[PDB]
Amino acid sequence: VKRPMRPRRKTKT
Amino acid sequence: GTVNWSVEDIVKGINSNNLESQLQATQAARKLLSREKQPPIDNIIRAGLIPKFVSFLGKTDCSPIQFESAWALTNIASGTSEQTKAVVDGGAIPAFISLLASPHAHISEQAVWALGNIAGDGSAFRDLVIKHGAIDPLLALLAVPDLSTLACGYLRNLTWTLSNLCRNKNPAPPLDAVEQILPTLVRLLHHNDPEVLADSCWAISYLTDGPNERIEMVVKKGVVPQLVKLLGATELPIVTPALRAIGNIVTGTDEQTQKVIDAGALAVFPSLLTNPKTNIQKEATWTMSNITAGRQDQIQQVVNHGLVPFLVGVLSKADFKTQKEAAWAITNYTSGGTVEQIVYLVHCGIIEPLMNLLSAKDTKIIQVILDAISNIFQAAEKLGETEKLSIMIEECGGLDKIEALQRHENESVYKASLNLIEKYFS
Repeated sequence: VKRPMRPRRKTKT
Repeated sequence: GTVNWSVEDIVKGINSNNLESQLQATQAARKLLSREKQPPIDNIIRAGLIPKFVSFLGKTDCSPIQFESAWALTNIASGTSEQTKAVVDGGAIPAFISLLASPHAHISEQAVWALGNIAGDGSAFRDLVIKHGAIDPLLALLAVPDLSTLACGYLRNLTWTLSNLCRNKNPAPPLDAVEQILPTLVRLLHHNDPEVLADSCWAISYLTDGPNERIEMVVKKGVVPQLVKLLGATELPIVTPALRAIGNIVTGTDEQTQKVIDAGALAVFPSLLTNPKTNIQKEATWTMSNITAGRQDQIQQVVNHGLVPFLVGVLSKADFKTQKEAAWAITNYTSGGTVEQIVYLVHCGIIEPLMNLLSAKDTKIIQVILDAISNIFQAAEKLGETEKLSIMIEECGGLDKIEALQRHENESVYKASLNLIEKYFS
């Protein structure tokens, strides 16, 4: 069988 | 002018009944919140200014105060989950969606950025931005014949925000929202900008991290060839999400895996399995382990491309986490391969580095290796050459390890180790 196993926020300056 | 104001002065100006005094104070608040060293986000929130900023978003006759407040709210929403929540609780979401259709491009771009920070908090806010109806106006900003006529930074923010709408699990984004976004997302995946490409691959990366129904939705749009092209890119920020999406796709059905093979993906793996970045090497090995778990004609395609020696090499020397993924690739290879394919694995030199890793201080890799040895011996029986293989394991010092693994804590390790020395005595 198979085995199942990029910034969320940006500030402007 | 508006540099280095106190919070008390900012409050005094915003609470005045003068729109231009309020504009001056909001700019001073934006400059405080855009400093590198500890922006006083919590202080601004406690002063009660978020509701005032939200109302300023709607003053169409004074676009400078729309922009300054959107910038200030963008940076508050970039902090902790409690700080993003304060922005949402103030009513910001519908106000930012209205600003998306502003005739001023710098204000519309700022609304895209703010909605990206809100949706990036997690599944709940992501779905709440979608329910407020953000997708239609977002995609309308990209409905041009050629994306190159848009400003570079405007296009990068739109791709990033969209990727945050594809992100996070438990739950995944709504199916209808994904189907509505994908055509634009695929167009962005063919654009020439490096940052647009990286964030588009991350979006495809997110959409393929789930059940086979999600994988098929992506594969149906025919993005697999373009993913393979980006898989061989020079830029590291593009290769990393490209490989993640390929590895996600090969967790699905054998037919979906075969589309990756047909696009020529295996030709890129000589480099990926020797990449100087530890993370690229591990993810490539993990992907190989899911490919050797497929059909025999797929294992054969792994053989034809010459990747078995590269698995021998990674097993010989790599970071220990990459080595374990290679041990999995071998056991999947041996359990589903033919006899001719299992002996070819021995002719390449798998036995010595496989034995040398039995000295590892990990129980799971021990079990995986031993089960692989069993499958290899079973194929030696079918040919009647078990004597040769047992001699081979002894000469390199593998028997000393197998027999030492008898006196092991884990019961399963002991039983398999004993069963091996009883059947073949090496």
